Amino acid sequence: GGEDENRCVRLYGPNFILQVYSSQRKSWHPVCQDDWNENYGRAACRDMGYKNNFYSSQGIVDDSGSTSFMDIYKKLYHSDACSSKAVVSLRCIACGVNLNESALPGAWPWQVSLHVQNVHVCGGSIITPEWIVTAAHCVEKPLNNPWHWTAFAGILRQSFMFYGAGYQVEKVISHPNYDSKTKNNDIALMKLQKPLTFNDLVKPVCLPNPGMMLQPEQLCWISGWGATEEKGKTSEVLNAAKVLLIETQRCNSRYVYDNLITPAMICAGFLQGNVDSCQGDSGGPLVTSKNNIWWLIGDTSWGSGCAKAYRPGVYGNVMVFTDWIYRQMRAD
Amino acid sequence: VKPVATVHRRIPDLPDCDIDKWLNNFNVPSPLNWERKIFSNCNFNLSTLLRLVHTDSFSCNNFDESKIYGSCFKSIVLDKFAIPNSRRSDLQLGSSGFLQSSNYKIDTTSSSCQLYYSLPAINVTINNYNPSSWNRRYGFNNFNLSSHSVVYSRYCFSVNNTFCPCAKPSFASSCKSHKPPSASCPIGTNYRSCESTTVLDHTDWCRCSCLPDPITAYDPRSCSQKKSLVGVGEHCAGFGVDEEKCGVLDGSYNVSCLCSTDAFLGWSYDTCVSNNRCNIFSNFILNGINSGTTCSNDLLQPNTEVFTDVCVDYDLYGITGQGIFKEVSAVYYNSWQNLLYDSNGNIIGFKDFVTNKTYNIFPC
Ligand SMILES: *[C@@H]1O[C@H](CO)[C@@H](O)[C@H](O)[C@H]1NC(C)=O
Ligand SMILES: *[C@@H]1O[C@H](CO)[C@@H](O)[C@H](O)[C@H]1NC(C)=O
Repeated sequence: GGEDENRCVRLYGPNFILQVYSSQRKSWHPVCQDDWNENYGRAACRDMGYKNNFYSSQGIVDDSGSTSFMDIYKKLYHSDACSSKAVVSLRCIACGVNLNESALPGAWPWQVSLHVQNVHVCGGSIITPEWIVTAAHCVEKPLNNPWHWTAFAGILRQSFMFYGAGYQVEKVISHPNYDSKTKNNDIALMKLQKPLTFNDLVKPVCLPNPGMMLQPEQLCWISGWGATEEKGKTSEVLNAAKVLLIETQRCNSRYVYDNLITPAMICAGFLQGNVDSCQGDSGGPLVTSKNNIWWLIGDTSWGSGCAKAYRPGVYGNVMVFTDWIYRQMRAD
Repeated sequence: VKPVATVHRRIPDLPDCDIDKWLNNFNVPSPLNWERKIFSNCNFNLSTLLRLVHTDSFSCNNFDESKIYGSCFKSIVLDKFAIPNSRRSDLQLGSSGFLQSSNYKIDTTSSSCQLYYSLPAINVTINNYNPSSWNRRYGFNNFNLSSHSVVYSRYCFSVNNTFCPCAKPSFASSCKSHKPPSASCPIGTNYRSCESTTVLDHTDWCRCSCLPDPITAYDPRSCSQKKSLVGVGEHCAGFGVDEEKCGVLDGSYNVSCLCSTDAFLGWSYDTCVSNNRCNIFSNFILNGINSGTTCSNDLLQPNTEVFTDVCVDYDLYGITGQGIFKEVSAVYYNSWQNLLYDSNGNIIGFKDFVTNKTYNIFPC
């Protein structure tokens, strides 16, 4: 436990309130704008694991419900009231932006298709120009070797993905507490060999902060190349559709998925009869919009049929995996 | 707006309607089983009726109560039931509460009057009864409540005649988990629709219809019990039933499909007593103003003169028409009854009872 001072750094809420952990009060507190510039912001983004990335940083009114105001190189000056009455909020990467049947170009720029032996197998989401979030059950033995996998981005049709024109995968990381029987902690990370070039067709999606204040039945979206029938062929074109969150206690009741949903899971879809919500495939994105930013909520894990009553979709809960991802991105 | 005929004669020695005696009956029904009675060919006194029953309020819609006194009607229709104390506001015209949605809907297009009254509490005995035949067919028996509790429905559901709420024993026995209760359905009915599914490593996970219950159903389009509001003149179609409580687990063909009493949902009750009296509601419907032989005795009748040698319209002892009148001596009136008929031409003469004079009747 060689902890020089204590803990690390995070962002809070849908406005990216910069918060730090104090070893003396044992709690999280925001940072005052007083004596803050851009060079200090790059020290915070590198700390979480974003490396050379940096986007913006300003001061706003605090809404994190905090009272007391203000690791390595810890400028610890605690107080109780900020001067100029401003807390600093910074963004480390430009994400959560998109355009404004079939999906249009630029509508879901973070979606990718992952191939093995020149055929689509799973899907994933882009967070940084080198990192991709997918599902752990896509990479069981023998598909743990990173050489099997290639990625395609910015392309909507399968017939347009030609052998040898996909980005090579450098390494894959499953979650250390995965279990194939129960599908608990079904999440995995993939790292590319050369970074992508962002544009109007390829952009990343923001990871979720704490204190999102999501509604009981929040409106969300899914996308992918999945079939309309559970045994059908992969779709040639990319599709998307709307879904609603379903509270865990309801999803865990006797008449749905009796005692099968864990704290690392989340349900979304419809409990009624004939609504086609099978557009996505394994590891695909589940996103929602709030404060004009798109956030990654889950990766598709398992289900039971297509457009069947009582049987929604189950996803990996990204919010509870944010720390593990920040640690893997930091250990370059 | 139909005018009274120029000459008019009522039928003597008709019996009294005795409307107060029916409204004051001590076996008072609840709104779930509201009762109806039709009055015609009798005499009634509105001022005396409004007093013999202890009236708190009396008002009419599309009609003025002053227009009732002294008039005749073709028939008068009355519906009645007791009022749960907490639901009295449901009876306002146009309200969408529980009483008019699932028990008794007040017709607003006809000429009607609403009457609120009460009875002494110690004499009243409430009669609660379920009118739904499909509820009774599958195990609903009676209520067990206090002598002043008044049942009312909250939701009503309807089904075809082929309905049965139990699962098939052939299906249920092959379920590996989440097995539904099963029994045999009557001949002519169809079995509850069920399905066997798989998820993760589980197989034969059975799922049936109307889950959790028909009021909160996740998938109403595939549940046989359908929500429905009561129309004018109808009663509630029936309480919804929890199909997961119909039949028995591992039940075979020596058990007939019946539902337990806690399976019938969507109803409640409340007392009608306040200040030692139980409150009651009644609805009047007035059919055929200025016609028929259901007449009021509230005003003295005018002895209109039988106009002779003129083309006149008449309403004589319930029969209407148009013709000319000519008085004749008794030798030429060939009958003893108050109306004189042709073999098929109907009225050809009549005898006035208030003056014993006799007349012939010709066409205009
Ligand atoms: C009887 O019920 C079935 C479904 O249970 C429905 O399709 C049918 O329309 C009903 N009968 C009639 C005459 O509508
Ligand atoms: C009917 O009411 C009148 C008052 O308008 C009253 O004088 C009369 O006695 C009553 N007749 C009967 C039979 O109740």
